[PDB]
Amino acid sequence: MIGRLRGTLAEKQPPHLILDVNGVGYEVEVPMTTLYRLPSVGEPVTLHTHLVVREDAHLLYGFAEKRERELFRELIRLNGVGPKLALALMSGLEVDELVRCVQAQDTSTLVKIPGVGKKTAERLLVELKDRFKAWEN
Amino acid sequence: MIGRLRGTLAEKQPPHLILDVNGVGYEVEVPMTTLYRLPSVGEPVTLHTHLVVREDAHLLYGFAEKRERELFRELIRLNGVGPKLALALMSGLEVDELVRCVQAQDTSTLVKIPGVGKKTAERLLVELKDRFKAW
Amino acid sequence: MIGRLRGTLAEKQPPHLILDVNGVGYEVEVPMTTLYRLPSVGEPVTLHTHLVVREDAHLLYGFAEKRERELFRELIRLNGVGPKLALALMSGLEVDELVRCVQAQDTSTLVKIPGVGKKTAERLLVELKDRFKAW
Amino acid sequence: MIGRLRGTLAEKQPPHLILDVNGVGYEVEVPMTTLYRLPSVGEPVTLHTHLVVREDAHLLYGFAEKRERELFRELIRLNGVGPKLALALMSGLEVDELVRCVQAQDTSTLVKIPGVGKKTAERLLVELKDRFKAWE
Amino acid sequence: MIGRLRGTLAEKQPPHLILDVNGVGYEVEVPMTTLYRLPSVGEPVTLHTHLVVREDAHLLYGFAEKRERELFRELIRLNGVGPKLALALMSGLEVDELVRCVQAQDTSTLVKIPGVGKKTAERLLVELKDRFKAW
Amino acid sequence: MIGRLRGTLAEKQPPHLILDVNGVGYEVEVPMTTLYRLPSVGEPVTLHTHLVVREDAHLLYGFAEKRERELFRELIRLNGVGPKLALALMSGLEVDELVRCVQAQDTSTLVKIPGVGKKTAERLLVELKDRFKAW
Amino acid sequence: MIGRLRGTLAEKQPPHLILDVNGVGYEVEVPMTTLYRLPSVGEPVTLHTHLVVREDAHLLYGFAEKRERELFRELIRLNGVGPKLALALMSGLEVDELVRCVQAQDTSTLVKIPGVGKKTAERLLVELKDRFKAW
Amino acid sequence: MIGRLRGTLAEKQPPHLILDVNGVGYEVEVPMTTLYRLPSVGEPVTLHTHLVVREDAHLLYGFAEKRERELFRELIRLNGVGPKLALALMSGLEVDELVRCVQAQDTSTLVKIPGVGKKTAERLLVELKDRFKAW
DNA sequence: AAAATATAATATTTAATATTATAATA
DNA sequence: TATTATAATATTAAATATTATATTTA
DNA sequence: AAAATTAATATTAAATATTATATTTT
DNA sequence: TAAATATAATATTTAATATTAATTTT
Repeated sequence: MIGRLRGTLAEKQPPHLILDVNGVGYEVEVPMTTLYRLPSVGEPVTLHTHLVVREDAHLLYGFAEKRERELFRELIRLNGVGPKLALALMSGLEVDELVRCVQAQDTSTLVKIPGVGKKTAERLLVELKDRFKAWEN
Repeated sequence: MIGRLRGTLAEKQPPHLILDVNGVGYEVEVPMTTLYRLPSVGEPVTLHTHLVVREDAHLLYGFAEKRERELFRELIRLNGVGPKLALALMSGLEVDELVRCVQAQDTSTLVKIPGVGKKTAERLLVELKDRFKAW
Repeated sequence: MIGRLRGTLAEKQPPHLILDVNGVGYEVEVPMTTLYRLPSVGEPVTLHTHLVVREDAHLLYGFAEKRERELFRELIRLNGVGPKLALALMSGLEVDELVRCVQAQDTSTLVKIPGVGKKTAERLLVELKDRFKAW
Repeated sequence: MIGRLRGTLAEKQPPHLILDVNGVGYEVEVPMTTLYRLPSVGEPVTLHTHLVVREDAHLLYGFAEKRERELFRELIRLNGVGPKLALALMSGLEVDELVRCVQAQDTSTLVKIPGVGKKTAERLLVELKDRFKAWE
Repeated sequence: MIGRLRGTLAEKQPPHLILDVNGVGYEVEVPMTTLYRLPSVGEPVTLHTHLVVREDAHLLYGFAEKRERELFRELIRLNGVGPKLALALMSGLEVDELVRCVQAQDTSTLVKIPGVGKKTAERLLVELKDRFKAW
Repeated sequence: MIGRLRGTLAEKQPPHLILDVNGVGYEVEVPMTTLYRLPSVGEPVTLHTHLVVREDAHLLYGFAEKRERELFRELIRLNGVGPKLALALMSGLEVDELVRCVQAQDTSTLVKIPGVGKKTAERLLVELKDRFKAW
Repeated sequence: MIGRLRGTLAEKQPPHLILDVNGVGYEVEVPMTTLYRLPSVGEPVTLHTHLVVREDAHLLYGFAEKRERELFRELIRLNGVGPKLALALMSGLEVDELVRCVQAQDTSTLVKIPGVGKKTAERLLVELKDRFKAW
Repeated sequence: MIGRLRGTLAEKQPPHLILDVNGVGYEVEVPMTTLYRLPSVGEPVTLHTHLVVREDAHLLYGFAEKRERELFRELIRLNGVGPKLALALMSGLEVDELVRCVQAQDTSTLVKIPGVGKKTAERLLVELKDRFKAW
């Protein structure tokens, strides 16, 4: 439903944000890579958010680039990967690095990311090498 | 709940759009007929959207006309038709000739629509025999 | 969550509305009494809405006055009364007549309301006898 | 999803409010302490809200400070505590008073709060002893 | 699915029983009146059980007479009436006495039953009147 | 899970039965065609049952022939057909007659069945025209 | 629904059992204390089982004594205690020892049980000290 | 809950069975490897069943030997393998060949099984990588 | 190194049915 | 020139009982 | 004052096996 | 005017535990 938020940064409490959009402040969770690029509090920002709807909560996940949001959606669509595991994956390394690892089949880089083990790395490699990285994001 | 969005076209990635309504960009999925009518990116556009609410997602479906939204709601109220099938039906045919086809009991035209086979074709005909008027 | 909408009347298709609240058009269902007091299309309006959330839809119900919204909430809180039946009740009668009938324990007046029968009237009377005392 | 609302106080009937955020009036429930700090109707306000989503309702709970909102979230996160009980706790006591009660393991100060009994106070103490230790 | 159990009374722990139906001991909850008619532990006994199925429990409610089970089913099919309240009503009043009270609108007797207030008694009355038309 | 009950007919309350299978009495609902072929109470009888499981109830439906059970499962698997409509269809006419009617697209015979209208009859014909494929 | 099983011990691989009751082998999970008292395979045994029903599984938990089953039900009735934790508690300690620890508010004894942490220790103490009124 | 059924084979309609356990016939789905070992109709047979409980269905899956039932449980416990796929795998290859092929991480033999592709074969190989002990 | 413990923290749907290709085939 | 089975993809999803009120047929 | 019993009444919600990290031991 | 029969529209949580004011004996 919500695919982009364009407002002013109100509070900066990592990993979360408060993106003030004409009065309504949105609680948006961002990766550390996105955090490293945000301006100072009070400056305008534009995040490509992805809304995760549950039976007990609505959650927003903002990214500085559309490709990042697409990759996050494809990652959370996996059976064993959830929003926070995907966020850790995107924080540990870039999208280009992730696709290079997927097409190279190297679990050493993936296991280096906190929260990612050998089984998780194998599942990620399988489910992405199953024709998801044919075209670079 | 949401019946219309009046903002500016932020970006155009078919079949999806971002409609920047005062900062908040809404992801609306539109038929190809609607896409062939939208202005260039950065210009105002008004869409009559229908909000689909599930247990795990909130989806918006925009249309250039209100009658298209009404027809979409009628189509998705069917037990065998979902948002994707209704979108395919509305992209393949406009409202007028779709109504003509349903009133003419002509499954042939419905079959040519991608994603629409036969069984669903006569199911749609049966369920739309007496659902709407000549319009 | 949403307790009031303050925008401009965009489209008036009874019993539904579209309020262009800074671009976002909220589809609001209102009773006939509320419609009879609405301005023409394009003029500002203020509705005291009540949001009904289900597992497959979000619905908005607007009213001209806050007391009407409160009465609607208490009515739909009942085990046999839903948004449609409550809207019918508030269209047939205003707040004052409804409360006077509840205090007077009148049934024939409630039966005359379309969609309301003998059992519905009895259920309303028994469920509302204790209420409205505080006023 | 919603963590703050900066609008104009349109209506004020306790314990709820109506913040006119650019036309959309959000109905927000606030504790007594927050109500004793809001200006008169028609003046701008800023609440650090917490959106509670259930299977059949979306609810907003506003607070004048972010510390209050964080404490409310931690409280409702408890199994035996819901929004109403947390609001009663926060209305009866401030954040500092509740914190020092938790650290000192005081039940008399918690039972006086309406809606809070002996068993509820015991559960609150046992949970909040380990839920948070260092509070600024 | 289960409408009768014909076994031997293995345990008698009020208000619950254990019917050893060929090895499987079914745990059945019965009214006080039923307990007052059961034989001693180890003797054969037949109960007309009603199976209540929820998302997290399968419960059996046994009765000495079929009419008692029918009345329990009708009572629990109501809105605000449950197996606990229905069992309390059955223990407090016999089937004939309950029917007479329903016909005679004698709420005083119903209020005498523990766990029964005033509004719930009046409800029981009003729904039951047309739920059963004097058998 | 349960596809047959071989016990003794304990009670006969149409359209329901009680099969005393080694002590446990199963509540089984049967069509009129099956009802007419049952023996007297106390005599052994074998029913080919179909267990319907819901979020709040477990229901058994017994038939005198396996083909009847298969047809009932096929009918209730449909979109707008439930156990009640399927049982009405089974009671109204024989399995062979139902197959003949659906193969010949004879709606008039189906309309004569109580509780079966033109719209639902057309739905059944369209959904079962090719399902049987001559068994 | 099921409160006792009286059959024959068919298979015994800990911590689960197969209790052949007239052909139907019920797979029952038992604590180590019950395991140490079971007879050899093929001999009759009576277990006081507790049926746990979930949206996607039906589970049986058998015990050598009724009081053990009552304690298990009380333990799993807690908010933060599940069947696995309750079984670990009952295997690591007897009912008498567990109740004495609850009365004495002893956490050192409880933490010795594998899978039992401190926080769980004082939670169990707080809940059970008030749960046990008479015992 | 049900870990074994010991009755007489009443009806053999592959891939389904009706095992008459003291009157109650149980609908059991078994792999073809079980079909090639069952006795004639009317003869005693023991199956190590596994009960699959859904929101709207209770299902039984029988096997000739316990290790097959264990393997079926492990297979269906996966996040992308269901009872149908597990049954297809067990029918195509026996347990020992299946585990031998998993140890070798060979997909050529898994793809040959009807209903099994390459992606699913690789995923299930990763899932069943050598965690358990060799049979 | 090499494996063996607790413990905090995550993730949370298959089933069935149509539909459109694809390889081999009257 | 069409036919048939298989195979993968991508949807679509499940309610059910109860008042209340319409034409019709007497 | 001085302790106990009780009938409404407003809340509150039921979660279990799988990892991954840290610590510990041989 | 009294139903018959569809006919479609509509509404669809429980139970369990904790609190608290009123009453009764002490």
